[PDB]
Amino acid sequence: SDLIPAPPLSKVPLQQNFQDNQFQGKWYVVGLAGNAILREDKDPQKMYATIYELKEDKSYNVTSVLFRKKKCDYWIRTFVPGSQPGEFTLGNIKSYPGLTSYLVRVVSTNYNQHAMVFFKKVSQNREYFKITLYGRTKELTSELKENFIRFSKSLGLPENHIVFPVPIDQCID
Ligand SMILES: [Zr+4]
Repeated sequence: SDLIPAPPLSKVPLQQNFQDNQFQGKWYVVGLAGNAILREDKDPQKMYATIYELKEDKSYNVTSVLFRKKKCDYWIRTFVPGSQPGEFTLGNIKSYPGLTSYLVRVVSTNYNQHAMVFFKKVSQNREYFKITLYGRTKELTSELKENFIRFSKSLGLPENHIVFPVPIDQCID
């Protein structure tokens, strides 16, 4: 298919003095945007959650749970600290078939309510990016939703590649 290009990393801020210990725990995905994300009127996008647990060596074990087809689907990732704090790369990338590049950058967070994280990957030689708006709860202020929209557009995404998943209780409590 056709894809809105990944922006240069220069357009993607890094959270200053990132605190990896304070970033741990459960985060709800309250907003989602990217070049392979489309707004779906039929079966709209359900909220999922992602738990960041800091390992002794300072990598994250990252677990996500989605409710799908009457069950909880879990997937696990290891994020390995990169060049500066708040940048990560994917651990054990050999084990993901098709996957050649995977980069995470924490754009901003106040640690105890919200965060914005940028993801870039190359899979079957196609370049995907997305941005999650994370909340420690399932709702955030309009102000932060609008800032997430402003930022997503600044990276070239139109309105219909920006989604706000509907809150649910299954799995993610
Ligand atoms: Zr992924």
